[PDB]
Amino acid sequence: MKDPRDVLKRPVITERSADLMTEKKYTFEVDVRANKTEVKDAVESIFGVKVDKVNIMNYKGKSKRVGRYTGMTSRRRKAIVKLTADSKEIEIF
Amino acid sequence: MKRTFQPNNRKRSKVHGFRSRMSSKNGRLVLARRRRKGRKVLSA
Amino acid sequence: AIKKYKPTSNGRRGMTTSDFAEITTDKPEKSLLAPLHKKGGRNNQGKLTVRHQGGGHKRQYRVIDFKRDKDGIPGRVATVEYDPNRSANIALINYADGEKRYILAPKGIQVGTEIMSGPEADIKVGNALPLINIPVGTVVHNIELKPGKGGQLVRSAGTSAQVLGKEGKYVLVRLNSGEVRMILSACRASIGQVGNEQHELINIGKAGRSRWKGIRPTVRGSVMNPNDHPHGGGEGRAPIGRKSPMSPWGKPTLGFKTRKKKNKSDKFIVRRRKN
RNA sequence: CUACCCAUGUCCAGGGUGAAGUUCAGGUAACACUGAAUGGAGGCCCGAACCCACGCACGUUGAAAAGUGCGGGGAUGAGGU
RNA sequence: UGAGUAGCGAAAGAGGGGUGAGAAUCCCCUCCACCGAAUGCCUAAGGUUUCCUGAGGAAGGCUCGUCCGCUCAGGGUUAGUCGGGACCUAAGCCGAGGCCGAAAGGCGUAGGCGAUGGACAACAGGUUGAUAUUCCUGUACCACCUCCUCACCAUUUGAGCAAUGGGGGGACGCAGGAGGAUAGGGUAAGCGCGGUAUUGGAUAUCCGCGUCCAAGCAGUUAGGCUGGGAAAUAGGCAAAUCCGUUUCCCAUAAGCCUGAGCUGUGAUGGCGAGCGAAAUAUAGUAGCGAAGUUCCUGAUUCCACACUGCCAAGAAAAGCCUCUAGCGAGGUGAGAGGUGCCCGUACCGCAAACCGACACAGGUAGGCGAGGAGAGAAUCCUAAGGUGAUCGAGAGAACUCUCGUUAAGGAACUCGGCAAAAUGACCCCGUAACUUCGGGAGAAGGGGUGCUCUGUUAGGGUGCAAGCCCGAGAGAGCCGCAGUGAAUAGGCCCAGGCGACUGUUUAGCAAAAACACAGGUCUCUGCGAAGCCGUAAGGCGAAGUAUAGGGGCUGACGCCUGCCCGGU
Repeated sequence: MKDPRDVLKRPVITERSADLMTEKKYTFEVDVRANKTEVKDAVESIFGVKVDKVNIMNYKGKSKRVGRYTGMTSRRRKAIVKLTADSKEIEIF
Repeated sequence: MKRTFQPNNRKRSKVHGFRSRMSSKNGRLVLARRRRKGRKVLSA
Repeated sequence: AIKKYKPTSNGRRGMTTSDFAEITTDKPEKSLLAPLHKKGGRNNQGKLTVRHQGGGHKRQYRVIDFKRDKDGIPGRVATVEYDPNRSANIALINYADGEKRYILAPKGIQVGTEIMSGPEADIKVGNALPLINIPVGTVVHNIELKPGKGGQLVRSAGTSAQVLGKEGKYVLVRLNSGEVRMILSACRASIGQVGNEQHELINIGKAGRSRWKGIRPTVRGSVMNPNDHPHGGGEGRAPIGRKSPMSPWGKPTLGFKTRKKKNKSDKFIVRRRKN
């Protein structure tokens, strides 16, 4: 702790993930309290493919509703992360 | 014309907010009656 | 001197500003400006305990020896400058130490005059020395009370004092407005009546110069509601009804003496308040 | 919200009136004094943004729990924000 | 119940097609119309997804409704340089110790927080159905550190770091006006269009455009400095080669510090009028892309609170430059090469997304804010842009409101010229009583203006000329009822009462003869203060000192302010 593995959770597969993944940049959610340089700790040590850049957004939650019962989505914090040239990718495959 | 809730993030949170009512002993009685009643929104 | 304004509008029809001949330079010493906050008649609580102050222009204090603790080394008046914190002006002095000190300006001085401040010093206007060495009958200002405290006594523009005749302890002083106080003898004092003598004849003229200074306006006695002020009432412009005129507190303000009767100044007066 | 204060920023389209002060020509013995040009100060003058709230009409279970339409006062200051 | 009644919340749509079961209200196109110193854009206060797509449509939409800011289902905000925190401080707040007080607490030192301030490194394009001085494409810049390379010192007879220590500097008001430059706008050169069917125009005819950074170099309008050097110091807690004080030398500018902007650079880049292919999960984009200059006008910006003047005399600490104390053995510099965090980034921000119970003719900082006429942000009409304001149809009555005409008479109406009508822009003539000598006074009362020509007028600004602009003044002549033909621009003039005046007040009936006001006074107060708020501590008064504060009375100016101390 803080390990590389628990920092990331998933890749986020949207229409944005179609065009960005062909340009050596990849989407990942990160935990709520994990900074930019903890993300470079992951991809170097989990994936072995060296980071070009880390760019981190965060979102607030949409307060959805079901019936009478209204409540708020958990807050999300994604990360567009770029890699070097001459370096592969270790996605779903 | 002008009405009385000219909204502020700062001035609302400083007059009425939390640590302002953990400040004084009379201000914490406001945080006692907000607890023995058992409201959800403790002081706004 | 005092100029007078030609009535170009109705703001001007009485107003006078002084000639500003005594002053030499505008931009003061940067290294003795002390900053100020206009307080506005407020208290340390926050209540406004002084009526009708506030409104003024941005003042900025300049540090003044009202003591002249340093001694013997002659001064050499560089410039005489203007200070919004009081009536009179201030003369900048370059001592031979380099201790550039704003020190209150008596009349008759210009650039270049020697000003010592020892007990050995002269009776040239400006020189300062304790009251034992002062001879009977000189024009003195900047008097203190306790030795070395600071010149609480006389300071304002165009005022002075005397020395009537003294002992070892104390030195009698006919102060301004006639009070003869047995002022202590080793009290440091300085010599001369205070410059800018024509401050009184300055006709203010237009209303807002008392707001420029500033002073908030005052609301009189039979104007406020009979709640708020103990003269007010009537069906408008009623006579000043109740016996013993009365402040906005219940105390008469025609001649009702306000000195403590049991007070330290029962010994320290030979003659008081000629009225 | 509003009354007052304090600290710090910000706003005031345009054009007029012309003083103090100066310079020059004249003037006395020096002053005084007088006229030209220069000069732009002023809770000055007009008038818009802005602020106010005197008329009138309307509206009055209103578009509006205080406004709207024509007009109006202040508009470099004791100013508005 | 009233009652299918009041109301449907200012403000032009119309026509064709399409969608669908259904269309005036949905979409597209084409005509027309409105704001255009706002109804435009950009971004705060706030709001918390209202943004985009794909479906629905019961409910909220003041009516329908295939539609929505409604419902669902997904998608949506990328920052070392932008705002804010790893910087500092203002009023204020909190406050170890401390001081007062039955308690709780009140205040407050050292300290620290707290921008609306000070300091501060990035820019021009592209880009999507959604984000941009973030992604990306080119340049840059900022700080830190060295696995590296070189350059230069010195080895405590010491390179350098040099401070929370000392200085300096940051560092500041308002008014006015030159200059100088840029934004911005418009002719002549050019380059792509084009020759028009309604008379005439291959013709000085028409349409459109005409560019561009931050960093870098180089100098510059111009601004300061008070001049610069040497020498000595009763100072600056301690120190100082720093600053301040004093003595000489040189003073026509040598020397410094700062600059708006110009110029090749930046760029053999990338926009650009327009050509808009393949058809593509038919956005129709990609792609292709000529000239791209001179001239004139020009600020409400900048140089710059710089200059001049005026008084009412105009924030503080660090970033930054120095000088010591102390470190100190390997350091300074250059290039290569690394590191660079947290939050904020969607969308509305004069609105249908906020404050108004409402998608309510209201209220909401600041920065951009064009053309013709014009002084101007006036006012009108238009480009840039945005908008058709979400019940309409069709009669043309009473009556209400909003307006516009009215013959003849004009205040007879009325408490009252309430109200309307009227006057108004420049230029010129001319202008009284009265006065505090400034005014009054835009007093009053009058005359001129449209166009053509003489005439690239006279003469100025600018330019070398060419060329534009800016143009009084006049003579001839034209036409109209009308010449500031429209819109916006004062109605005056006597005589009175009150109040000097500009101002302020009863937010939401009363702006006034009320209050303020300068001036006048009477009085108290010698400073641990008179009065204050405090139970007191503390603080105002005040880094004030009887030419100053507090209290009262009266209210510019002029003439004055007569009599009674019995009462109280």
